[PDB]
Amino acid sequence: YKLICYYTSWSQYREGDGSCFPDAIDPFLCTHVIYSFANISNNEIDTWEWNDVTLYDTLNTLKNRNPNLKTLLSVGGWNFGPQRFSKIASKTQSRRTFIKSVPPFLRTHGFDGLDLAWLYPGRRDKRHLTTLVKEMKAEFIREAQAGTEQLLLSAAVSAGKIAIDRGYDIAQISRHLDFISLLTYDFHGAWRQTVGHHSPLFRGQEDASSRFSNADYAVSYMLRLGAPANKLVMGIPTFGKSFTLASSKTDVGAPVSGPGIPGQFTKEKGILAYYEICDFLQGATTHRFRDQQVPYATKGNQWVAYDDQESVKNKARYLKNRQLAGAMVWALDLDDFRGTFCGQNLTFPLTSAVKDVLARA
Ligand SMILES: *[C@@H]1O[C@H](CO)[C@@H](O[C@@H]2O[C@H](CO)[C@@H](O)[C@H](O)[C@H]2NC(C)=O)[C@H](O)[C@H]1NC(C)=O
Repeated sequence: YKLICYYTSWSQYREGDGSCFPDAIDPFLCTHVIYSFANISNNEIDTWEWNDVTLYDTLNTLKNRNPNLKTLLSVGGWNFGPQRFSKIASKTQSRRTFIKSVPPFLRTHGFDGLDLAWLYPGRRDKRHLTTLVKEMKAEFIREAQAGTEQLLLSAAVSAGKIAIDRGYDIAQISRHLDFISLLTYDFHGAWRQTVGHHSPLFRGQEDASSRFSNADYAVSYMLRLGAPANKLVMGIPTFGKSFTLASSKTDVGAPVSGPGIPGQFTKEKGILAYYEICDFLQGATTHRFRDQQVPYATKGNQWVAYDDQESVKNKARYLKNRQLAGAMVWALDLDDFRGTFCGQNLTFPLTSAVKDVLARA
């Protein structure tokens, strides 16, 4: 089984214990670690943070302790305008230029592959995405002729039905990608008057309008579109989404007035790292959606939808029963990486729980 873990560049700037550098990553924890967000300048892949070359080096040294560890660099991300990806891919000259610049860059900094994070191709981009994936892979095959181990190619793909039908030709890109990470944790998100969980595993006999917004549906749909199971990777979040209640109501459908207040360390409205949630729980009321199989918590006028060891182990048993290639975890830096916030002096509790299940069978 594969355990793909993302590390984000900007996590280095969080204060105090929130600060996270690649050197805090357990070499034997994941099978693949993806460094988050390289940019594109002059139509060529390029660094993002002023100290990326130093962190690339710090990350790739983990391979000295664990020889089998693979690393990849992800291009794009949320702060990268989709429009920008759209312009690169649309013109063969710009696309070829970007493609030809990747292997050398990757080889220089010691990466084993490229992860594409075009966060949301539109109806007009579908055809160019296919082209980009095909040509990129073809270039990686040619490059391997030089006697060095072929570069890996992966992509982070939306798990939203409408999004999938709009910009992805799954049957086509699946045959060129080594693996596909399903972003099965964005099924709700401060943008509609109510409270709801963003990463439910199951539909939940309760509501019906959105029978599509759960991991189970996303997975079945991909398999139906032609994506081989042995190439699918289910995303498991290590963070939570917070809301500010509009009333004293906490149950399903409770009104919302906006995202929850920022965490002491992540300082981003609507989000909380697992380690900030562990602190949040003291004095909070905990609950669990039976049907969706995920928990949530409330305190004062704050409502949090998150994942704990049990929900995460559950999602992992599930991907196993469906024979998928493995799991993807978004943000090692959002997990209790120091292991000093969540009681048990265990480092990376959420990620470890996933790893344990994957190792049982
Ligand atoms: C990534 O590279 C792009 C393009 O080289 C950067 O964007 C430019 O930033 C300058 C100064 O902020 C602007 O004058 C240009 O108009 C921008 N170009 C585009 C297409 O947006 C960007 O600064 C780089 N990213 C980072 C974080 O370094």
